[PDB]
Amino acid sequence: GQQYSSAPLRTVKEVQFGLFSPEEVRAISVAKIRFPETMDETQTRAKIGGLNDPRLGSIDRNLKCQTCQEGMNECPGHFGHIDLAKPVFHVGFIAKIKKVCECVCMHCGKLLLDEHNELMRQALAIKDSKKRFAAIWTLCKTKMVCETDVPSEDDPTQLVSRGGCGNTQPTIRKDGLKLVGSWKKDRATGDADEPELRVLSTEEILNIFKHISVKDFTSLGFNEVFSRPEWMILTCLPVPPPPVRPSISFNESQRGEDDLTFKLADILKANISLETLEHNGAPHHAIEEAESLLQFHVATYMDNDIAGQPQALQKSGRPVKSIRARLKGKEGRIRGNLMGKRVDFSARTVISGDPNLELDQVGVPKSIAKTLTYPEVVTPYNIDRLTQLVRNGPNEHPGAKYVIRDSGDRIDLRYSKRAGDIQLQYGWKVERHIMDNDPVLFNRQPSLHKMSMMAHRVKVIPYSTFRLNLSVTSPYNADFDGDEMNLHVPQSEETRAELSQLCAVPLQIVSPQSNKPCMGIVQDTLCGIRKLTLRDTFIELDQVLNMLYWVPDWDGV
Amino acid sequence: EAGRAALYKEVYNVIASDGSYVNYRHMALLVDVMTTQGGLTSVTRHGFNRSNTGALMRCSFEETVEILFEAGASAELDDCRGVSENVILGQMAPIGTGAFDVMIDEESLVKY
Amino acid sequence: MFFIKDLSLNITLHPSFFGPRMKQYLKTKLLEEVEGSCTGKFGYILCVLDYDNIDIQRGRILPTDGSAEFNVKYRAVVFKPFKGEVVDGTVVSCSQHGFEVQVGPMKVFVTKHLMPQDLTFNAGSNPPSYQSSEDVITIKSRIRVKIEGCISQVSSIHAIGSIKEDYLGAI
Amino acid sequence: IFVYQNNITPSAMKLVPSIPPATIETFNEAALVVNITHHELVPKHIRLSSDEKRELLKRYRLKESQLPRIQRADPVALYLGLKRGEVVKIIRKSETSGRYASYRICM
Amino acid sequence: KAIPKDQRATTPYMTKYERARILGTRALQISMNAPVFVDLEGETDPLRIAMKELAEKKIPLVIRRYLPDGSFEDWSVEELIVDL
Amino acid sequence: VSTSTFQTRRRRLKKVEEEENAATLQLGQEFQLKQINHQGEEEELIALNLSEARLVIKEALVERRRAFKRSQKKTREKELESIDVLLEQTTGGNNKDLKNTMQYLTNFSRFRDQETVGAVIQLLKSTGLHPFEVAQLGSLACDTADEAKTLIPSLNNKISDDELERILKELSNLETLY
Amino acid sequence: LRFGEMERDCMIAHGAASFLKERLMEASDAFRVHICGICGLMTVIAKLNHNQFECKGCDNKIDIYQIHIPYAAKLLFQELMAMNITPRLYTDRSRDF
Amino acid sequence: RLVKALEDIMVHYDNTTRNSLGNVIQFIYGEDGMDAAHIEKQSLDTIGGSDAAFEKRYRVDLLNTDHTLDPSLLESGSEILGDLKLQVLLDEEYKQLVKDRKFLREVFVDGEANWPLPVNIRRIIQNAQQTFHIDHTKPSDLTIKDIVLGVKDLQENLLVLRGKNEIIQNAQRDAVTLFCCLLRSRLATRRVLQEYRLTKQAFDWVLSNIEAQFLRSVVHPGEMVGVLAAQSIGEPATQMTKKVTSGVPRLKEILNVAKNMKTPSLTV
DNA sequence: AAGTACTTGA
RNA sequence: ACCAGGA
DNA sequence: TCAAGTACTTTTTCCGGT
Ligand SMILES: [Mg+2]
Ligand SMILES: [Zn+2]
Ligand SMILES: [Zn+2]
Ligand SMILES: [Zn+2]
Repeated sequence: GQQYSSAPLRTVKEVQFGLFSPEEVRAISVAKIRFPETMDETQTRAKIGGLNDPRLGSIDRNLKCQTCQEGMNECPGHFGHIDLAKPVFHVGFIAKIKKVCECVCMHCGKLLLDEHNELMRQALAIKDSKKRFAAIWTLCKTKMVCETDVPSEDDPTQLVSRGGCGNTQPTIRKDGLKLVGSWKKDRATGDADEPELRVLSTEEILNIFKHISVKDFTSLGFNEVFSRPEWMILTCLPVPPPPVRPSISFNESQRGEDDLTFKLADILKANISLETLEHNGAPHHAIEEAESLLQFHVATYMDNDIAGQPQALQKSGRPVKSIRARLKGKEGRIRGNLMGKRVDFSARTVISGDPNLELDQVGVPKSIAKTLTYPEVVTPYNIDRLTQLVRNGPNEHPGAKYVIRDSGDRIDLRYSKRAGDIQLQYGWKVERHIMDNDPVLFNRQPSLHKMSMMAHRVKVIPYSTFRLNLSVTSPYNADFDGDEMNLHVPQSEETRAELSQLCAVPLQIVSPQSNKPCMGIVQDTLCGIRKLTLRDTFIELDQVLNMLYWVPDWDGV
Repeated sequence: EAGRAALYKEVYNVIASDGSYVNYRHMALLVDVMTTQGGLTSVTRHGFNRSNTGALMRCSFEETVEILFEAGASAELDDCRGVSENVILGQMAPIGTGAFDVMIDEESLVKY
Repeated sequence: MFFIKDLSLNITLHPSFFGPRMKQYLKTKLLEEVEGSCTGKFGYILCVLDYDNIDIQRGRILPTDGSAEFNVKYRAVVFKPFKGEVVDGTVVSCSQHGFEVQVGPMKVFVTKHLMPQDLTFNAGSNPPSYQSSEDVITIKSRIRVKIEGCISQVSSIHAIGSIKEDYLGAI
Repeated sequence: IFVYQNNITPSAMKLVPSIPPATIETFNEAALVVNITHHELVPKHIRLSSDEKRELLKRYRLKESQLPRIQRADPVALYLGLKRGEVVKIIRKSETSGRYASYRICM
Repeated sequence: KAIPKDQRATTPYMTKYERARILGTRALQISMNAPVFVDLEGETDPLRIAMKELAEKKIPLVIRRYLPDGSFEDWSVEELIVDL
Repeated sequence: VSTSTFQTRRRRLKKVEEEENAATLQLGQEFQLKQINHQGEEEELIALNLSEARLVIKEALVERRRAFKRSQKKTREKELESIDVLLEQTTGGNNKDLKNTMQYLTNFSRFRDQETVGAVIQLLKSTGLHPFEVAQLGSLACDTADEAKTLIPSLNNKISDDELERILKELSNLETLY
Repeated sequence: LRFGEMERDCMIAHGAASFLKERLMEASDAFRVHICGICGLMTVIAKLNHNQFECKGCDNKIDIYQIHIPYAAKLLFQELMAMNITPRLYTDRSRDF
Repeated sequence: RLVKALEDIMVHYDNTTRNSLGNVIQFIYGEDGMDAAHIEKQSLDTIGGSDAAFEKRYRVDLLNTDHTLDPSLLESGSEILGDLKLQVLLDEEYKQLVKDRKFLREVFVDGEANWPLPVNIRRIIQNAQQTFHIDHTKPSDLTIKDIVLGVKDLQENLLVLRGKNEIIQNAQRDAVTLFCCLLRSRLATRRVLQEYRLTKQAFDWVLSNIEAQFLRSVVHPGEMVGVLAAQSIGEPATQMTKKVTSGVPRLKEILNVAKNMKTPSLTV
C-alpha cells in the first residue's frame, strides 16, 4: 500500500513528446556517475557514491532512498547523468541527422533552398510537419551549393542576394555510425574527377545544427522548445535509476547486476579512456579510435540489433538486451506489459458441461471460490452477515480471507491472533470468498468475439472443473476434450454492474455479428427434441407428470 | 466512391463464399475506413498505422520504438483521445461506459 | 496592498456526505482548508467574503472511487507583503540584533544595522529597548517600517525591514 | 478545357497556371470516349456552394480536416473540375436505409 | 461550451451504458454508506437499492453527454426515458 | 491541495522569468491591474486601506453569523473586545492570523465609520492612481507631499505636489477622532 | 493469468470501460507517481511525510500533481527518458478540437 | 490488424461514427443508425410480382363499384362510395406505393425482397390478432383517415437524428427511407382492412408498438463499433476452409491492398 | 514474401 | 532464448 | 532521366523443462 500524498490527484490529458536538452539532463539529475564500479565501498558491500546510488534510487529493500526519503515501494527511481568526453549520435536519429545535413549548408547552417525557389515555397506551405520535412528533403538533397545570389522574384537579369556563403556541399553517405561526405571541388572547371573524402565529426554536425535558425529548423520537423536538431546529438547522457536495471541479488553476498548496468559501465569505461587521452599526450589517431568505441557503446545500449551487423555481445557469446529491444512488440513493455497484463483475481481450470446448470451460471470448484475474493464494505445492511463470514474463516466455504481496517492495514484471518474476537466497523472492507450468484467474467481464449468473454452467475460446486451450460458452448467455441477456461472476479460495485448490466450471457443471445442468435439448442437436446416431437411419439401419465414437474416455472396445471 | 463499392463487393464475397453471413454495417465500416482518406489505405503498418492518430496508439502495433523516436524528433502531442493511450495510462477510456460524465446535482439532492 | 482576490479550491467529498446538508459541509470544508491559510502566490488568505453566495458548481463523480470533486469558486481578503511597501506596525520582540514588528498577520524584523546609527541597544531595561538621543523603541512601541525583502516560508511570510531612511521609525 | 488526341508537350504544359483567376483543364480525348459517371458503381456527386459547405461544417461541428476526402485527380473530381477545398455531397442507394449521403472535401 | 436545455439534441432516452454506469455508481455510493433516497423495502444489495432508486427516479445524478467537438449536453436521470 | 486563480496562462516548459516585485508598482502575476472575476468579466484590482479592510471583514463575519444562526434553526478598546467575540462565533478560532489581523486593523484604522470610509474612497478614486497607491494613501498618514511621495515612491511624477497636499488635507479632516 | 490484448478488445467491444481500468490497474500494475506541472516528468522528489515536494531543475516547490498510472507505464517512460526521449505528462489541455 | 485498424471508432452523441481524431468515418452508423442485434430479415412485399397483382393487393378506388372496400370490411363502407375527398387520400396513398415500388427496384436491381430491417411488423400484426381476438368476419371500426393519416403520423415519430435544421432533418428523412417503404407497404388501407382485419384499437396498438420498437432499435452513443466490426469479420475468417483466389488468401490480398494480385479478372 | 526506400546503370 | 506438450 | 537492383524492414491465437 502507498501512503497519503497532499498533492492534487489528476489524470493525464496530453503527452508532450520531445528530446532532452543536455542542460535539462544535468538539471533533473540527482547524481553524476563517475565510476563503472556498482558498489562495494572497497569490497565493503554497500552502494558506491559513483554508479548505482551516488544519491539515485535504492537497493537493500531495508534502508530508505538517499534523495526522497521514501524507500522501495514508493520511491520511483531517481535519474543521474554521465558527462560524455565527446559528442555522440543517438542511434535512432542517425538518419534524421543525415537528412538534416542534406537540407542545410554544412558551413553557414542555412536551408539550401528558400522562399526564392517556387517548388520550395510550395513545399514550405505544407501544414503536415512530417510531410513538409519529407518534401523539403527531396528538394534540398540535390542542392550541392549554398547560394549567395539567386534570380529575383521578377527577372533573371538582376540576381537578388539571399544569405551569404558560397560553399559546396558534401555528398553524404552512411558508413555504419559514421557520416562521410564527398565534395566534388572545382579545379580548372572539372574536378571531380577524384573528390575530397572525409568523415564529418559529431561536433562539426553539432555546430552546424547549433547554427540552424529557429525559423529554418521549425520549417523542418523540429520544435524550438521540445525538439531542436542539436538534441539528436548526445552530450550529457541520462543514467536510469535501479528500478529500470534491478540487480537480481541472489543469497546475501552475490551481486547479480542487470544487463543495462554492465552496458552502462562499458560506456563509463569507454568514456574515461577517451577523456584521459585528450587531457594527456593526445596521440591524435588514438582518440578517433576511443571516440568510435564510446559511440559504439552509446549506440548498442539503446539499440543492439543495428544494420552494420557487429552485435555487442555479453561475455558468454549471448548478445546484450538493448532498451529498444525491451520495448519491441508482443512480450515487452507496450504490447506485453501495457496492452496486456498478468492479473490477480483470476482462475483457470478444465471445463465440463452440465445440463443442470442455468444458461447464465458457471460451476465454480469450492477450492477456487475459497481462494478468489470480493472486498465487501461493512455497511449496516451486511454487518451481521460479514461478521459471520469472518467468524467462519478462510478454511470453511462461506468465509473470508482478510479484514481491511480504516487504518488501511490488512488483517490475515489465517494467522491473526484476534481472528475470533474481530470486531467489524462500518467502512471496513471484508475480503470474503466468491459466493453463489456473484457476477464473474468467464472466458475461452482465443477471444475473437465480444462473446468470448461473458458475465455469469457463480455456482460453488464440488470437483475441480468449471461447469457450463451446454447451449453457451458455441459463443466460446468450447468442447470438453480438455479445454480450460478463464475466470475473472470484479472487485467493485461499479465493475460488478458493468458485467451484470452489459456482458451477461442472456444479453449476449442475439448477436450483432449476423443479426441472429449465437446460442441455440445442441447435441443431446437437439437430437432428443426431434425424437420427442414426431406424431408417432406419445407419453403415458406417469412420465408426463415428471416431465411437467421438471419445468421449474410450470403453472401446476 | 466506386472504389469503395468494389472494395465491399470483394470483401463480402470472401465471407459469403465460405457460407458465412456478416451484417452489412461491419464490412461497410472497414471498407469506409480504408476509403475516407481519399485513396485505398491498407490494413498494414504502411497504411492505417501511418495516419495522424496518437503516437502511443500507433506505437502499440508494428513499429513501437521507431514511432516513439519520431514522436520525440517532431515533438508530437498525444491528444489522449484514443482507447490505447488510456489503456497505457491506466485511465478510464472514453468507451461506452466512459463516453460521458456523471455529476451530483445539489439541487435535486436537496429535493429528495 | 490588502486585497480582495477571486479564488477557487478543488474539494473531494466522500459519498457518505451526499445528504441535503451537502453545500453546508462543503462551504465549511472550504473555510477549514482556505481561511487562515498562507500561500506565497497569494499570501495570507484571511477571511472568505460573502458566505451566502459561495459557488459549489456541479461535482464530478470520480470513477473508481465513489467521491465527487467540486471546484468551489469563491472570493476572499488577502495580505501579500512586498519589498518597498511601507507598513505601520507594533514591536513584539527586541534583542541585540534588532526588533520584530507585527504587521497584520505577519512579522517584519529590523536589523540593528537597518536602523539609524544613534539608536543603540540597551540590555539593562525591562523589557529590552533601543535608545536614540531623542527616541526609545521597546516591546509595546509603534513603528513605521519599509519592507526591504520577503521570505515565503511554509505557513507564513517573513520580511526584513528598515527605519534608516527618511519618514521612517518610531511613530 | 483542352481536349488532345495523344499528348501536350511539357513546353505547352508550363503555360497552364499562367493566367489566374482563370483556370485551364487538360483532357486526353481517349479517356472521354466513355463517361465514367454513367457506370453502375458511380454515385451522384454534387459540388456544394461556399455557403452550403459552411453549413455542412456548422451542422456537424467539423473542422475541414474531419471530413472524408476526394483526391484532386479523382475521375469524378476531374469531371466536375473540383478545386482544392471544394466539397461534394455523395448520394448512394443504401441496402440498409435506401438512401445515404456522404461528403468528400477536395485535395 | 455547454449546450442550453432548450437547444439539446441528443436522445431523450438513456443509453445502455448510461444506465449501467448510473446503477454502478449508486451501488458504489450506497456501499460506501451514502444517504439512500428511496424507502428500502427490506433491501440490502446496494445494486438492488440503486435499481429501486432509478425506478422511483430519486437518483440525484446528471449525465454530461460530450460531443466530439468538446461541447456538452447535461441530462438528468430524472428526465431520462428508461425503455431499455 | 492549494487554491487557484482566474489567471490561466500556459507556461509550457518555459519556466521563469519570475520578475521581482516593488514600488516600481511591479507586483505579482497574481496582483496585476487587469484581473478577471469568476463571472468572466475583466475587473480592475481591489486594494484596501486598513479602515476599508476592517469594515469588509467585519461585514463578511457579521453576515456569516446571520447564516450560521439561520441554519441552526432546525470605542476602539471596546471594538476589540466585541470583534474577539464575533471571531469565536464565526471563525475556526485556530486561525490566529485573522485574530492578529483584526486586532491590528482595529488599532491601526484611520476611519471608524462606513460614511467616513466612503468619502476617502471617492476623494482618492478620482486621482487615477493605481489601487495600491490609492490604498497606501488611505493606510499611511502623511503631512508633507514629500512624506507621501517618499513612502509611496511610485507617485513620484503621477500627481502634483500641491494636488497631493490638498488630498492629504482632506484625509486629515476625515480622520475619526478616537 | 494473462488478461491479454485480445481480452482487452472484447472489453472495449462491450464498452466495459471501468471493468477494463480495474483489470489493468487494481487487479495488476497500478502505481502512484508525482509529476511536475512545468516539465511534465517524474522528476518530483516527493518527501511525502514532511509534505515537502520540489522539482529542482524547475525549482518548483508548488505546481506538482499526483497521478495513478500502471507501474509498467512508469517504467516505459523512465525507459524512453533513458534513450533521450521526453514523454512529458500533462494534466490539462492546450489543443481543444 | 483489423482490430488495431478499427479500435478507436465509436458512435458519438450526434449518431455520427468517428475515430480518435473525430474525423467522420460514417455520418450515421451502418447508413441507418440502427443496432445490428435489433434487425431481422423482412420481405418488402411491394418490390415484386406482376404490376397486375400489385394493383389487386394495394389499390382502393371508392369511385368504382367493384374496386371499393366492401362494406363487410368496415362500417363506413356503404357511406364511403363515391367520396371524392377521401379518394384524394387513397390516390395520394397509391401514388406513393407506386413511387416506393420504383425506388425499391432501383436499390435492389435483381428484385431481392428479403432484407434485414428493424421492427418485425409481421409479428406485431400477429400479436394484435391474438391480443385483440380479431374476428375475421365482423366489419372494422376504422376510417380511411384513421389508417391513411395514422401511418403518415407514425412516420414523423421514427426518430434517428434530432437536430432542428435542414441538413440534420434531411439526414433523418434519408436514414428512415427504406423502413418507411416497408411500413407503407405492410400498412396500406386495403392490406389493413381486408388482410389483417384490424379494429381501431388493434391498429392503434400496432402503431404504438412500431414506434416503441423502432426507437429501441437505434444504436447507443458509446457503442464501440470499430472493435465490433473488426471482430465481426475476424471471427468468421477463423472458421474458413472460373477459378479465382478466395477465402483467407484473397482476404489477406484485400486488406493488404496487394498491387500484384493473383487471379486478375474482368467481367464484360 | 512483400513491401518501402533508396541507389544505380542506360 | 531454446526445447517439449495442451486447446 | 527511368527501370532494375540493393538495403532492410516486418509478422505469426492463449495455457511443463534447460
Ligand atoms: Mg477441444
Ligand atoms: Zn527516491
Ligand atoms: Zn552557406
Ligand atoms: Zn520539473
